[PDB]
Amino acid sequence: KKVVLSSFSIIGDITQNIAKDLVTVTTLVEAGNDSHSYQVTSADAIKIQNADLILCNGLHLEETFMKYFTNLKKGTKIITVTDGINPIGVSDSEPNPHAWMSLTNAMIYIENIRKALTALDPSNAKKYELNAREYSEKIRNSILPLKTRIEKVDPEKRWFVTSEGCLVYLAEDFGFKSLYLWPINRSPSMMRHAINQMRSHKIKFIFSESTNSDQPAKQVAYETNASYGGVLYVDSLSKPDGPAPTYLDLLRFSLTKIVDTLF
Ligand SMILES: [Mn+2]
Repeated sequence: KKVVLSSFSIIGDITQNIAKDLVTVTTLVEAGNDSHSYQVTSADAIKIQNADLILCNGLHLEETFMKYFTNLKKGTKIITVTDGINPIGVSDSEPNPHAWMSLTNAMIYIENIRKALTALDPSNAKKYELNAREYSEKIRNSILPLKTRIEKVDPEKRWFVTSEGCLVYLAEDFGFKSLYLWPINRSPSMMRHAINQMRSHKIKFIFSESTNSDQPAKQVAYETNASYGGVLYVDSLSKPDGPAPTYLDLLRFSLTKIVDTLF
């Protein structure tokens, strides 16, 4: 039985829905850790040796631990599952890694993982084909109604404001503008800028996220006369009893919370 190692929980969950136990799906940065601050362990090196295929986000998400993907099993490839996604920069600059926060991009992650699994395990092509389409429609069925309601927002309430720049791909996909305090899980000028921008556009809400502090968002809410919108799930699946234990649940939770704020 082949073993497919995903770099973090969001990719591991997508892969599990495409492979459904045809392969063993493992995860390096488990739910609760972010990629942004992950220490590769000895036991992790075992997961890395056992991998027949390694699925990374790319867009520099794994930059600090790419050096551990070395001395690999012969024949083991590293596949970047964001292939085909036009990068959004962090400033000409380093890419923003959060491409999975997008309904369009969900379909591209699924397609790239379907393609990689099928090249790895061609005798199950028909099953990965079927599973990928079923899962793409599951995502569409849950998420498209959220998109539909949020597209009703008045064109000057079209702002997603967060702490980390975790929604830039969502903004691009749905036609909104972004504002945030720092691109990747911090600087005084970016905070000053967000405060100014919120005041000039009369922005009503700012969120924080499940792996970072709520204090800068609450502070900005105060200074701008906006409201703190609460916590979004964007960088990691929640624990099993939390609200975002799967990638579908994560998109559904965070987009629900955004749309519920904008109306
Ligand atoms: Mn992040």
